[PDB]
Amino acid sequence: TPDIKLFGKWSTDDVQINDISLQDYIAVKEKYAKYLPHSAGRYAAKRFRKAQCPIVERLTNSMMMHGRNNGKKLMTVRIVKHAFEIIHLLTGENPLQVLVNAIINSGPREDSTRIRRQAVDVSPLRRVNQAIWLLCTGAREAAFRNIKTIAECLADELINAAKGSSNSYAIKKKDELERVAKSNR
Amino acid sequence: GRVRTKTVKKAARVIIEKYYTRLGNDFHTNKRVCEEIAIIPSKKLRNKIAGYVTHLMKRIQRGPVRG
Amino acid sequence: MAVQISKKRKFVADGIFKAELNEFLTRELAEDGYSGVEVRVTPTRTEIIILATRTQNVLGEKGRRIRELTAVVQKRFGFPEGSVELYAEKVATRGLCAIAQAESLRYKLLGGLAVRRACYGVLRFIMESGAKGCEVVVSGKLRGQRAKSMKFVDGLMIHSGDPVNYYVDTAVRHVLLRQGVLGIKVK
Amino acid sequence: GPLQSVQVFGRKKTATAVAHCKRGNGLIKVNGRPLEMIEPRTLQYKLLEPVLLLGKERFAGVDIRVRVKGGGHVAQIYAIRQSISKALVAYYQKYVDEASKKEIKDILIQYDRTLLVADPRRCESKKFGGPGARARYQKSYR
Amino acid sequence: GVTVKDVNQQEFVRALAAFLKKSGKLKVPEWVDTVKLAKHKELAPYDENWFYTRAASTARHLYLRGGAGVGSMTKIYGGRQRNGVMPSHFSRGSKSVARRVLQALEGLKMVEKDQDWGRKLTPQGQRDLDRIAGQVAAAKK
Amino acid sequence: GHQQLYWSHPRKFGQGSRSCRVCSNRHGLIRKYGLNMCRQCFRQYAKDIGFIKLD
Amino acid sequence: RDKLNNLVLFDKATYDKLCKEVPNYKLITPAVVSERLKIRGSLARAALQELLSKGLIKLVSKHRAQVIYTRNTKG
Amino acid sequence: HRIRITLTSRNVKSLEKVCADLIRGAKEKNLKVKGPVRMPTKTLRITTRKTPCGEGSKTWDRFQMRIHKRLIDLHSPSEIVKQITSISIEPGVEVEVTIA
RNA sequence: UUAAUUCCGAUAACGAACGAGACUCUGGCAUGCUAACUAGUUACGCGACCCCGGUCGGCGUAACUUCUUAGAGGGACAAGUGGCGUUCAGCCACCCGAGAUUGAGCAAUAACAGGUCUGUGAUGCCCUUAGAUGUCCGGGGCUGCACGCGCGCUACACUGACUGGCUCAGCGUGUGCCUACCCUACGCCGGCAGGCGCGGGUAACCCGUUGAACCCCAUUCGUGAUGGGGAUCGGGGAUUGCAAUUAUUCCCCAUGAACGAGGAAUUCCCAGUAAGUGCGGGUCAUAAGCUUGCGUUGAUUAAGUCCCUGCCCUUUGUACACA
Ligand SMILES: [Zn+2]
Repeated sequence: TPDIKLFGKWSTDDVQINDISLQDYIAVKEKYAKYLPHSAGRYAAKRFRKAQCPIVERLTNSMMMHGRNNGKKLMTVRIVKHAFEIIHLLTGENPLQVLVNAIINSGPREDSTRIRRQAVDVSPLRRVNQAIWLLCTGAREAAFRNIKTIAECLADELINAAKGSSNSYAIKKKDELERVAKSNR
Repeated sequence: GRVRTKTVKKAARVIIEKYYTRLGNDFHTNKRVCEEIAIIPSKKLRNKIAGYVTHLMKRIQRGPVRG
Repeated sequence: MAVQISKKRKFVADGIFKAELNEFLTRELAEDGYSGVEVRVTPTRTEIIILATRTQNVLGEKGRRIRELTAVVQKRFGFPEGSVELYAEKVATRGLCAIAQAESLRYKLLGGLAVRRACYGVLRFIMESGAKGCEVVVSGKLRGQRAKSMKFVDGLMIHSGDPVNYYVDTAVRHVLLRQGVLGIKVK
Repeated sequence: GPLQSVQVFGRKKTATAVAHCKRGNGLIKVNGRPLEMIEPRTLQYKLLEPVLLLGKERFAGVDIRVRVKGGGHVAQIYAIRQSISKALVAYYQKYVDEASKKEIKDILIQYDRTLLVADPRRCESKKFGGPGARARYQKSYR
Repeated sequence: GVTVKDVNQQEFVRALAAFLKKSGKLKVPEWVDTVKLAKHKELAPYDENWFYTRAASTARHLYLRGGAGVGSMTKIYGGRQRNGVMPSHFSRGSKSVARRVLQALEGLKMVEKDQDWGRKLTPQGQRDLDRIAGQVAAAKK
Repeated sequence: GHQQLYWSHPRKFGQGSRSCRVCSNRHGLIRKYGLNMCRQCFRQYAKDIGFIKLD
Repeated sequence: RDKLNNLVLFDKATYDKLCKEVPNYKLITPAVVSERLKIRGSLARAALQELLSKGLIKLVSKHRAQVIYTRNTKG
Repeated sequence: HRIRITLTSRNVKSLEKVCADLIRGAKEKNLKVKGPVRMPTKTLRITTRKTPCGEGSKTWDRFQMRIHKRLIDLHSPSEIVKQITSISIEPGVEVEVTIA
């Protein structure tokens, strides 16, 4: 039916975004309501074309790195599909709301750089991209020489990011970079 | 960098100064007029000349042209 | 062909045949005013036309050298008797022809003539005939040990582009003295 | 009634497909098989995206025969997805009235362009002096 | 009715292998236990009755695309020829095991030899393929 | 005599069998389409055969 | 340095724990089950097939590599 | 009666002019003729070196070569077809007459 | 202002060309034209099967160019709207539209004490000139090894290791000129290697309708220098050429190390891009860790600048002078 669209088993509704800053860049609502996040490409033409790509497709594409994982999109979509099942059985609430809260919590605002060190703020799109890269890097670093799988590690990182007790890799690096930027200012 | 060239600029002003009567603001009108009066070897050069002729017609409709 | 060889190799063999047929007549008829040959293939008759400047020099004595060249084509490549025929035609507008002026200048500079005056005379002759532009590059040594690349360029001359390959006419000649070998690039 | 034959090709890449429309009962087939044994099962809903938006009423009279050649697998999926969509648009365009065709087209315009219009994305040729098209070899110094 | 193209081919080969195990007259030798499938493969197959799976696959391939010899059978049995430190290539399958599969299926009364090579499937065997397709449809329904 | 040692090594393979027909060098020989011609003279008389650099 | 003594077969206390606590926990995933019970992956999968033959687990999404099972339902 | 004349050429417009002249001659001589069946062309890429010695940067040539194929199907006696093929020959187009 | 001495403009300058622009080949689409029994499509009828209808790359012949192939042309131009800028050259966002940047070739003047005599019966000088620096046969060497680097290939695993099932490409190539050397189809012998006679093709016919790799699905394993790695080594069995050991090449079994994600330093590139992973051509009696094209899946970041390494002009003292 065209009235409701179930992403696997999850509708578009029951998604509340608190931050008005990240809601303008995240464009998964009201336009990109899909069943599967698979696509061909061309989301990097304009300067701000990259924000029009949905965050589920970004989470799909950002996993495949380091040579051997290239060409495993059909692998990682099924991995994220199992990861929703791992998140929902332990949390109970909406995994989309958990992921939105994780993106709200894991935002590194200020960061120093060598130009003395100039501690300045970054873009909200840069915060979203940094959060996605840090969570994918933490999942890839955790799932190495271990029986625990990609979906289980990604689910544990998203649950720790939603909890916010300095356990997740993205939350830990966000607090560390804000500590360094608070120090050298 | 879509700059109209000197081979377009030497031709288009002479074409408008000669056949100023048989012109129009529309692109498809004077695109076929330039095919009649001039001998242009290629379609890309023909379209560049016709676009610069329409731009000169817009300059005429706005005001006086110095050149 | 009776054994019916492949058409992919047939055009390669025909290109080698045309290359050898051009190169042998270029090496042989060079002292008698050679420009080129033209061939239109007909069944059982190989009609070749040597488009030559001096038609009197290529015959020798009532077409004796032509009858020798027919025997050359018959013996070397292999053809039946009467399968090939030659026709001589005079080269028109030889002033703009770059190879015809080059073969005229080469023997004069080999025997003896002024260096600058011959080049200016040929340039004045082709500009009177109606050549658009000319380029004469003479390399090699000139009355010494160190080489010296000469240049005589005037008029309109385009270099790049796609239709320039049939616009201009390029000639490369190599004169062989007893001391050294020099090269002339006529354009 | 008469044989309403509509043959529309779908081309996005090397994988091509030809959709043939007909009147009668509703049975969509791709060389004589439905869309239920597709490997992988992850992209089961991707070919049902034009099915679920229109509904079961629109596919009652429409039955489509698809022949497929070339390409890969997911390229064949996008090829048949574009081909049956353009054949369905041509079927509602040519025979029945234009108002229902516009009502169906207003759904397909808002959702995706890939259903209607293909993009010129092909493989660029490999250049000499590198492992790929853009990348070069490592320069040897000293 | 149903057809074998409407039947999913993942469970169809297992159901036909179960039917050939119910038959059990398809000339199984004793060197199947010690043989390796091809030179690009590394070790022996895991399951012990791996002749009947190849027989079921040969039956459905001769049903769908008839007129095939040794090369069309060695083309489907292929993989990465991992030689070692050298870069890998593609290697064809073995010839004799596919020839013994063809001899066993020719000894069984389900095929018939065709001119210019090949083993086409007889109208008696087409009825059996339709009945086992109905059996798989009744099993899944 | 020397004619016994002349025809002793067979010339039935590789560059011992075939060579260039212009420079007679064992370098840059194309066996494809029956050329048997070195690459320098091929680039020289490449236009007279029919090859041309378009793209 | 470090070597985790993973068990090969069942024991009495591990069998009593698998009979008692496994229907009480919510998520049953084989890596976490092997990590808690200190057992090999083959025995961890075989215990899941034993629970599937017994009939006290619920199948959510089965696969060759990564299985997902739960306990008995509440509502 | 079934004649399959194959026309091979490197040039495009000369081959088109020859086959169009044959079709327009068949219309004047009032015989049954099919249209020009356009067979696909063939390509030959040659990659060689520029420098005779092995010094400097590695160059790579791109020599291209093309060849085409057309055919004209006929249903006519051979005495009419020989009179057509005797007239207006050129060294560009090569004719292969086959009667089967 | 742009990739551009590409244009407005200032005017002791006006008027031209070279390079670029411009021009050629290829791609994105034109259900409007012509054509196809060595490309097909839709149906008619026959045969097989299931229970009035469906299936068939099983067969014979009626319409057609909707797929393929390719002669001819078109459109795409900043044309339309809104902003910046002398309101000039022009620039940016947006609607509609197969595309609001496909790639390559040709590439001005001037020069190197840059390379090539070891490509050349292109060539000057010197030497050799018979016991020859020429020509021919049997071997050796070109591979060699305390050491330092250059170009490449595969692993250090759980994202993985093993076994089957399932499902797709386009470049190509090929019956002889001396000359033997070509693609292989099919039924068999054998675990593989390899062998026996046999039909098709001078090619949109034959290989072939290229069931290629990754992929997805279903079994076995579980943190162990490990089932990953096959570096190292032994025995046997075959093809190639007259002739292989220092292993030409292929097949079977056994041997199971270094390697726990890498220090200083450094190379390439910015959308079907890197990357994973294959297949043709050349080298080919035997011949891919080389090179070039053809395919499949498919990301992160960026729409700025001279801080760092180069190159190109400028003002000017002129220890920079056939420079
Ligand atoms: Zn040479």
